[PDB]
Amino acid sequence: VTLTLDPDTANPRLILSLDLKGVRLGERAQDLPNHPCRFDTNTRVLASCGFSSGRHHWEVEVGSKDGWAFGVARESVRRKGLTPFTPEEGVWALQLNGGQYWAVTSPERSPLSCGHLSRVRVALDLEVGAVSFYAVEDMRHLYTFRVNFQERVFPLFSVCSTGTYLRIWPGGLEALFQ
Amino acid sequence: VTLTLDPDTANPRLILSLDLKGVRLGERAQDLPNHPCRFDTNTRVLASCGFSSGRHHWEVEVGSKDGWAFGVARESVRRKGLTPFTPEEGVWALQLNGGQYWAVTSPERSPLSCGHLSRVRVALDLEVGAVSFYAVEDMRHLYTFRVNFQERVFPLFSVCSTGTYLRIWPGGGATLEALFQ
Repeated sequence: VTLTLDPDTANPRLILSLDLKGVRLGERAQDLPNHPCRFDTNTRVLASCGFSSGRHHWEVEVGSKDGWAFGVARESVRRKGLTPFTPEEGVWALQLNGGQYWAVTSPERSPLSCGHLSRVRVALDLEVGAVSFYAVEDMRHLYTFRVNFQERVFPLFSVCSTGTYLRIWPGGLEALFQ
Repeated sequence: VTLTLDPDTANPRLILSLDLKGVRLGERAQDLPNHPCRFDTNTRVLASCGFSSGRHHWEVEVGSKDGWAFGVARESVRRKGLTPFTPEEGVWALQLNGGQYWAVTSPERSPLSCGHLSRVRVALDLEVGAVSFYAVEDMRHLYTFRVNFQERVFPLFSVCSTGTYLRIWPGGGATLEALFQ
């Protein structure tokens, strides 16, 4: 079965698509049951399935404008209260913010060298300890985080502004410097 | 046919552009004639054209810094003395203040997680009773006030600090944006 988004993790301001494969930010909080896995402040949602071993691919269709971040998270990522969006919190992600694409390193983010992004392939390797991101149009390498994950790892999605979105699929300006 | 700011309504601290499309806050009050229509304390200005029926669109280019608010006002909005900037006083507006975008509801404003704004389309519908705001780059919906307007309604603009501006176009902070990521 393909990955879907887990409604029990979803921040109540998010709207998950009917097919549970897309996420955007709504204008009001839904009245959802309190759940210990639910992100109650940060605008995050996990996939239905997490991985403790092996190699795993999925793809992410990304909105053209600011507000999204996605990647993977350790299962122990904190759900309760306002939390930082940083590798220290067990989140390893790409982000579109300020009109720029970033790998969310810390304390400073790392700007990506890439064209406009539309579809990104995520390659999670729990045997080696890495998560890698590729732009599908030309298979350009965007970023690799090397991490000894040491627990179960979940696909992670976040949308903190309206006017953008993320959608999950099965696997399969640099010109300023001219 | 296209909207222009009305200098006789403008608070004397405001500076209007020559083409009457833009407004910012000056550093001194101009010596302008008293008129019952002039906002003498709040930093407001209306367009010269108001609407008692029909549907009407215009667009507003907005500065990136705090200090502006814009939308529509009922004609009877109070002009004299310090007045509240609230729907009860007949103003229905978006605002950039404290690094956040707001729909100016009352008693508490409504924070908008809309991302950065550059230009906003205002859709005034006096036939159904609504005023709606959209970000022009994708027309994402920002806010709608549903109001049984009972009088003539005017485009409204306010700028209460220097370093920002509003500008009318024809109908056709930064790192707090991702705080909740």
